[PDB]
Amino acid sequence: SIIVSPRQRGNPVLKFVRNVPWEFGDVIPDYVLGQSTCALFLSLRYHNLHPDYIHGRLQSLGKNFALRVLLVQVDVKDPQQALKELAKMCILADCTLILAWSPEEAGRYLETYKAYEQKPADLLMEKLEQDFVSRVTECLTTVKSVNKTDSQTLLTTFGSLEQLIAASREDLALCPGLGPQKARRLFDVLHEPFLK
Amino acid sequence: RIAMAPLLEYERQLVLELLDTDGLVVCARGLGADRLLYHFLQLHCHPACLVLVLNTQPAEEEYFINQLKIEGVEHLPRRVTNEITSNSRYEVYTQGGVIFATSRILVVDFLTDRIPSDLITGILVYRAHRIIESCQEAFILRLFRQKNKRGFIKAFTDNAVAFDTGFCHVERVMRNLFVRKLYLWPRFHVAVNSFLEQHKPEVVEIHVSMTPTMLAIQTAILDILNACLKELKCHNPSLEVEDLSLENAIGKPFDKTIRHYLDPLWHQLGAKTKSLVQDLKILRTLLQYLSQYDCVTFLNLLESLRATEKAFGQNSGWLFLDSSTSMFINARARVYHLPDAKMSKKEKISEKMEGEETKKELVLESNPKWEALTEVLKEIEAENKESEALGGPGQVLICASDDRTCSQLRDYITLGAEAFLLRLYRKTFLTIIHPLLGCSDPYALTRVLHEVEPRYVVLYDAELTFVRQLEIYRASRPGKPLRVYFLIYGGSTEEQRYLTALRKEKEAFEKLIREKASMVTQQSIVVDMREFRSELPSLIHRRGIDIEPVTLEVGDYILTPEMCVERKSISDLIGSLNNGRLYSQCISMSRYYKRPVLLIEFDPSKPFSLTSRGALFQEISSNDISSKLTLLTLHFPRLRILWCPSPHATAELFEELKQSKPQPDAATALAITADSETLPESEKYNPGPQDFLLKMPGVNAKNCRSLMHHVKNIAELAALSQDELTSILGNAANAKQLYDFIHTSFA
Repeated sequence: SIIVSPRQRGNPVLKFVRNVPWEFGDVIPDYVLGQSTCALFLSLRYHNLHPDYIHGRLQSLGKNFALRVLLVQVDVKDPQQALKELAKMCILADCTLILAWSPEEAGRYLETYKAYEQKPADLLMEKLEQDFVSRVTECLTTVKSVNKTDSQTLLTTFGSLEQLIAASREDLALCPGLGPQKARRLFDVLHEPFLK
Repeated sequence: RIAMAPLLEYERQLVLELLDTDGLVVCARGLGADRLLYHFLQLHCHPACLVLVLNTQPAEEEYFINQLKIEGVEHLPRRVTNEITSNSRYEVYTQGGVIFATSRILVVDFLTDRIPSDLITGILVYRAHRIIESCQEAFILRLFRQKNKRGFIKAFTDNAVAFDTGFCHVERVMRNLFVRKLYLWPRFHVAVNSFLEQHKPEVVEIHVSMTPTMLAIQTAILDILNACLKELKCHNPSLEVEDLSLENAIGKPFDKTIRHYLDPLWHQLGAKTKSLVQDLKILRTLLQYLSQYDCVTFLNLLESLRATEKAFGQNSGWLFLDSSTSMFINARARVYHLPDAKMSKKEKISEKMEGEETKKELVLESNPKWEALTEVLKEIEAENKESEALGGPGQVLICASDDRTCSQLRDYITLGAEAFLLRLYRKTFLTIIHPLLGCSDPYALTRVLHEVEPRYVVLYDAELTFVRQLEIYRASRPGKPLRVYFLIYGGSTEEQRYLTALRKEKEAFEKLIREKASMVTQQSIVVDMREFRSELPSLIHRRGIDIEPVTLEVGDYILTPEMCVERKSISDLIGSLNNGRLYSQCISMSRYYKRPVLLIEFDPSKPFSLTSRGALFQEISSNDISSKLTLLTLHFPRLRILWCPSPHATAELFEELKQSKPQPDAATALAITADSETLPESEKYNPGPQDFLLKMPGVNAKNCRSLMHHVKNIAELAALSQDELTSILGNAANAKQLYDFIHTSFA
């Protein structure tokens, strides 16, 4: 239920939304996204035309909503100045600057901000850590430089930690493409005394 | 008489030029460039003067230290490391002398200004090719040039290939190293050839023709590599120089060009090229594996490549391991015979049909290097024997590339030829030999060379660096001519690898001479140690805002009492948004500091769109970078994002941002830390087993500390019973988990 305020009549972004229907309503920021999420849409070519248009509009919004969003769209080949101005003109007024590289990407942003109020499904880096081969490849890679593929080719020769812990240094030197240095490294690691 | 000792006349000139006017000397493939440095070190090594040697490595020290020690000079060079009790402890500088150092431990001392910069007399760089990329050294020098009066720099260096690389003009390296002149000195120079001819060692080049069944492996491996390189070239139009032709994919320095070309923005490549690069690496190590190792092991290695499909699927590709089956048949012929059956019966010839009960046996073959070696070592004993006492006893130090070869070669002579085929086949079902190369100390074989004066020397395929070292060994004029015996496979990879690279140097030095003949209230920012490896602190310091260095745990820079910046590029964003570590970082940053930001650096030439356009045209737009970015910004309302186009713009954006705010202080910035990690001196070898032992299933910090404090090493964890582990830990479920993990197979 996104609310698009009527000052976006001739705008090239409303044609590129597809997911959720929209509404027309006299709210002060232009795109109201559910609750406590307002957007503001600005192309940098318009910023070079009227330079006093963003700084006036920031004042009338105030501190109403809890998450404000300023998304800007770049289409000017010299962006190394206006971005450095807009960051300092946004930091003191508490917004969030999102850069969009093309008008089609604004459709994904406008839909993605609407259709998300979900749970933290990104937190656990160990989201797939519940299987045996994942545990051995997450345990063995703690040494200095041994990638996953050498752990695969170490798995498919013995399979057993009891067998791997009893092999000689020359017995572990039959490495397919690992090298003698990593073999000597792991042979020192897997048995060296902790204390003195 | 040790090492370079007395320098030969060709050297004597070079030292003369570099004692008056400073510059950088471009020597040629170990023609002795190292040696020069010995002479400088002894001369300035007196006690009351100092200089720093900039880019050494650990072991070399050892040889240099011991050699100069033999002469008996006092105040021998001292070495400084990170673990030296930090400031105050480094009082060695006052005491003076030559001092070795690492690139970092310096930068910190100079910035805090603890070292005396009044007294420092000069700087002797080494391995200058490394300074080509604008990294830590540049900072060490531009920081040094405040001793404008006395300080003298010098650039002994080698590896002429790097400078020859396109887009890295020497002048740029020249201007950075702060020296005026240039001293080329190659190995066709007019005064370095007339001396090295008066005494020359004799070669006895011997051509050894390879078997008719080796070419059937080699011309197939090169065809598969040639078919892989075009597919790498098509789906990546970026890399187009110095990594294109076949010539350059055979030599040893090929992976450095790929690791320089594909390390910026690795994580926007996809899934096709990321397997293809691994394919190219394993196909390059196959071509070296066959020649330097025995046939039995190679039949194993090619058969061990077949086993990473039936468990892991496309591990080493589904593209090349199910095409060109001539490799197998060549491979299969070496070790096992083909099927055989009959009974006076016509139309009786099959693939695998039983008369055919016994496993057919194919004789093992021997690569003719072993055969043509034993003519030379039986000639040379008679060249002894015939000489009797009159010639003298003589010694031979036959040499080989790698340690494992040395092992085999050792046995080929000790037991006998049929011994290996019997010994190897079983398991799977005077004369000193030292290896030529390693990540080991390069300054070693030379020690052995002076060690055992070799009358006759015999060399398995080797790289330039050795061959030339031997001519310099011809420094004693009267000594009988050491006779080297090259060995060459006729029309092969090692001869290609040798010849090309030799030509590569020849063009390389030449272009140089043509470039020599063409010349005629203040603020602060607390900086994190780990971040010094990037050009941004060298661009902050130019504008005037001063930098003080210490370690951190939460965020890269601290611009002001209430701000914290964590810089991440466009590839590390894609990485740390799918790996899942930025979410475990901002939860700490917003907890600790007031207003967290993050700085994203795109690139204005190639904008990655961060969205699949067709999936945006079709799907509901989930599981991308944009959706996971929006979901990150939705939770934190107080995060700020700063986009910046280039690392020259960040130095401007930083000085505009702290305009009227106070100055962040170092005090207690280290104090905030975080609450974890226990105590690290618990294990004498703490930095080894722990890292493993913690990732094991069934452990916690408390039980791990106790159990580690009880049992000795990680071997007996698989040996001791589960009852012992559940008694020493008092828990049953995680103990049974550990016993199930430590004792299992794969299925």
